[PDB]
Amino acid sequence: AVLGKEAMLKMQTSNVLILGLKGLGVEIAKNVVLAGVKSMTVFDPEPVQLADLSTQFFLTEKDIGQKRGDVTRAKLAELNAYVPVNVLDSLDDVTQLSQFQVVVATDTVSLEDKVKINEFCHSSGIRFISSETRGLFGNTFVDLGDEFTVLDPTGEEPRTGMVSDIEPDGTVTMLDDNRHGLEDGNFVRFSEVEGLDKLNDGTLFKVEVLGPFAFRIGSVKEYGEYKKGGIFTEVKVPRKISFKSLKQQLSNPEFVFSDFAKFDRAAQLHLGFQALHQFAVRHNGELPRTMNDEDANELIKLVTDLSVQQPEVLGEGVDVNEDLIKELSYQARGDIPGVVAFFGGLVAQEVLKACSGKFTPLKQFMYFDSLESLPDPKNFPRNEKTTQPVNSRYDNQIAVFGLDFQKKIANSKVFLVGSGAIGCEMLKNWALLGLGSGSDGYIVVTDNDSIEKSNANRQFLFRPKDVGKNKSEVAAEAVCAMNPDLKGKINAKIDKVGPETEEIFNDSFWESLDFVTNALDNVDARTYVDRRCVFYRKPLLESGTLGTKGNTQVIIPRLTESYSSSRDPPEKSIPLCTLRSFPNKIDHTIAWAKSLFQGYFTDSAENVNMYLTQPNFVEQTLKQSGDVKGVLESISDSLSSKPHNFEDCIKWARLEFEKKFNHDIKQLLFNFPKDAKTSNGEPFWSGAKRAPTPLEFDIYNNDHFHFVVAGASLRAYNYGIKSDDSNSKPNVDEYKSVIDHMIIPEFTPNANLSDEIDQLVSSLPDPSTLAGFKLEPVDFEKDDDTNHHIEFITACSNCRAQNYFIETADRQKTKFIAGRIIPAIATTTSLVTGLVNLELYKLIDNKTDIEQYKNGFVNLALPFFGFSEPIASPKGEYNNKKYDKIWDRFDIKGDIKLSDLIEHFEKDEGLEITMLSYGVSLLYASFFPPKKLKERLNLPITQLVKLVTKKDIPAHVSTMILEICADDKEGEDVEVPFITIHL
Amino acid sequence: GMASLPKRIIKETEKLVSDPVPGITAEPHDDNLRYFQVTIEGPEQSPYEDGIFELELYLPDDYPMEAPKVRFLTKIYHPNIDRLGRICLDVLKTNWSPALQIRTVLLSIQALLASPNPNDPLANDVAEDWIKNEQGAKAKAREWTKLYAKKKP
Ligand SMILES: [Cl-]
Ligand SMILES: [Cl-]
Ligand SMILES: [Cl-]
Ligand SMILES: [Cl-]
Repeated sequence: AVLGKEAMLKMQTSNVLILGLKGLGVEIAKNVVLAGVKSMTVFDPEPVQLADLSTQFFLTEKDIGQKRGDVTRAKLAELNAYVPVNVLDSLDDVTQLSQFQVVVATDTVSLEDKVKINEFCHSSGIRFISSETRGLFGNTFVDLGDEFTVLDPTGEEPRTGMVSDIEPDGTVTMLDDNRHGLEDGNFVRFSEVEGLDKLNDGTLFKVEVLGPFAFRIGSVKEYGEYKKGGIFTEVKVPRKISFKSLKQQLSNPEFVFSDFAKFDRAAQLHLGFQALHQFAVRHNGELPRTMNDEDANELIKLVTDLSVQQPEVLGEGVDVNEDLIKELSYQARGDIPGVVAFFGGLVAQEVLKACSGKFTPLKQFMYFDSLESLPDPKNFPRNEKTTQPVNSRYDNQIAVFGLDFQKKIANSKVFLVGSGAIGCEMLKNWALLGLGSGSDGYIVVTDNDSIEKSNANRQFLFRPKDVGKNKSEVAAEAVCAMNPDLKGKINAKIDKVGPETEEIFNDSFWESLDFVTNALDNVDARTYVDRRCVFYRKPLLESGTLGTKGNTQVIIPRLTESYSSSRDPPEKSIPLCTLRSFPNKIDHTIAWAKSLFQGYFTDSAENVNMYLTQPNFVEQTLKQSGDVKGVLESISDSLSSKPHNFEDCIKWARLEFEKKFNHDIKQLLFNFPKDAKTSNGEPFWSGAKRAPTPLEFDIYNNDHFHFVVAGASLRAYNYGIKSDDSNSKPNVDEYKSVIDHMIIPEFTPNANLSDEIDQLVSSLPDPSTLAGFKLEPVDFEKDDDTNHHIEFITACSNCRAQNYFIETADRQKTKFIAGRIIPAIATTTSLVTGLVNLELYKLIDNKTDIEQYKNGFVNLALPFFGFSEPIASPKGEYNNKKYDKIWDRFDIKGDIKLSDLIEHFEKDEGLEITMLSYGVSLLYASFFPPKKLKERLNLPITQLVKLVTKKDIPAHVSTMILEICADDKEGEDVEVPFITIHL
Repeated sequence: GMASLPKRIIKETEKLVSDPVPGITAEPHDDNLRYFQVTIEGPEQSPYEDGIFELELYLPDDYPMEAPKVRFLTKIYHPNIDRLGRICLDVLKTNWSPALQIRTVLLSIQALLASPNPNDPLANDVAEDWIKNEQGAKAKAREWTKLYAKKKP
């Protein structure tokens, strides 16, 4: 339904304070603000400096010297008109914090102050979160206090399912091979279970998953004796959890890990980070200076002593990791956009949990590094000079990577497909990276979509002032406002990336590129771009999100699988039969209601208009149309009804109600009675077949009323009785007056008794008598509450739900299901984009060790972070010549004839071409009959295509992909690559 | 999931002529490998046994992650086929993966003809006829077979 409300709408209790407004602070604050909260208050009195601009995207060079908190407030306020953003004048004593519900301490707050603030917040009942980033390293800490309760651990919809058989002992088996989807320890309640009476009262039962299609409950002989049927519903029971203070946790930390392969490092960095503060204490507030071995070894000593002070952090016999801590010291001053964005999303989500009560908080420490982003030191040496500052905004990126690698980032040539949420966060990361900022680099962003608001000013590059303009253009200009070094380097196109645009995005375009990044949702665009990147052998950076879940995938030429090779299966489609007659879920009734909307208010009007304007309409429709009867019946009914007053629109809606929720249902029960037995001998209405009861119209039932209201209004639109103008807050009296005086025809079960088409056409009126008559078809606009569309779908679905005893759904939930609205939240978007930009570094160094790359998955509900080595491309072999099934191909010069191609493959490779196709067109087959084969075998590919498609090549083409099947030297079938014909 | 749609289609077409299924033909359009013309013989010892039935088959953008689309062209009296050619088929709906192929869909349709299922009906009238008036419904299926389907060799 909605995202999260009712008892979980505590975010309008919640005032958030963020201390420190460098890159980490702004990333966090931006995400929170976009999400929505009662208030955001920020605090950073320190003056802006050039270096700060490494990741702090809201700061400009005009601001240098001013307070960060002052110069960021206005820009954060822009983000959400419903969220007030303040600045804490001063933080002089801890009690000033009592006015806030969550306090966040970022990298600008000393550990001494973090311990003080946290002791105060914990003992005072205030939620505390802290976060820090140190080059390619980072951490976060959560402390929501003594008695936090998890009421919605995962946020996902409660699992439900239909029961087939339950014994005296537990063992609940499902219906017709269905997953329950439950894990061990879950709890479930039951409904509609016949026999076991009080087993349906709401009592919970612990679930032992003994199979993927069954589970155990216990003894159920006391509730009754199972008869038939039933449904189970998961319920999430509360979980009480305790957080320890920061001081308790410093010596006894509880970790949430970020990477399977790096479990140990978390205990090391936990010490390291501490030592960093200990270092700053001794060195007048400074961190270890960059790539400096003196400070590095001082840090190793500080950690080595801290180990003895905190033996439980490493345990017994575990040594300190010199090299890890050494790198921590080397990178202490670093400010890396990817790491900062990652922790921004992660930490912002933790803040939102602390505000809302939703999901499962992090408990309590998490550490993270991305050291494999480091280039080959051979390629790019790292020492105190190469890494030294240069009086630029990129100085704290140079601190980690060195000036030469950073220059290579500047001189990269990159293609970004899509300027949506992820696309915008990507352009932001790239702006902060100075990517494509050198003289030999550039960026190309392309999106043919327009801007339109979501809910409470989502999207941190688009504003109300921007509605209607292109996404790519506005995003490019916004990030140029953040970093002028990219002014005139962003090529913002508005083209679609597919077959229809291959002369814009051509050989030259693609071969110039260093790599590609995809920021698009739909599977078609994604597979196309992926196959382009396979063709041109380019690296591709893929990402996706689904609410609190997200993933990143790297596609490396000659090395890894492609995106299409591993893409997920699309969503289940509703079986036609269940849809038409046997719904058991609100999804079915919603889909059926949508169909009915289409037919009532869009299709019928279009058909009437065609019949009135076109002169051969009837003749043509007879010639070429599958559903002739449907079209003509639609027209004739539309024209035989003819409402002259809104009174008649109300009457029409009421009669449609009777037809669909009384008569049609009675006809269905006529065909198959409630106790009708199948030929099998069992009941017809078993399992997912719920026997309906016909409805009796009741104007005080909300769904009946709103069906009549919405249908009458939309028909009034069709027949011009009211345009987009009607006081749409109706009274039952107005409609009840009309409806009580109607005669409702009784149910006539039509068992009463070329040929029918001629009667239809005889019925149709003469258009000359309908002179100047037009129907205005509706267009389904879901994001407009005035128009009655969602009202109609909700009420229609809910009346059908009443028929089959399916529980109703409100407008917002119906809108969610009917729109297939996929959630997009700021936290996950920023986080996943950060991880992509961390793998980008590996592309810059042209890495070819597959162990260096990281495919990522996250679920911020749990929270879970996981990374996995990309999958190697599958490889084969046909004549002892081994090959790469994804990336390898055959290459052929010139517009060769088909016979020469076949002969060339028999000679050079030993292959017997059995099939050959170009795109969708089959050009040659082994089983083709003689007459067919002769006309083709002697043709050039271009003319071969002209023959099959009867359309010549556009001429802008220089290359051609051809798929083939073939046998080997033995005559048996072997798998083989594709062929590139270069014209 | 396969890296290329037309490659998959080629692989299936070659094997359809190489190793055909009895009583079924399936051949694509040269200028569109995504459209298949199909015919199925009525199974022996069924109402449809003297007829040959025409079907269109289509492969969507995301095949083989997505099941084929199928529609009867021959008018047919069947509990699970409606007037516009639409079919309720257990393979089409819930059970689909890259592992299944056009072959399996055609086998399933052939079997639906052999063994109709009015218990899970699409054409509700024909289902009523089949449950209450089985022998008569079967006889109407025979009549329609010779009336509308093409005859066997
Ligand atoms: Cl510090
Ligand atoms: Cl229990
Ligand atoms: Cl939340
Ligand atoms: Cl630079």
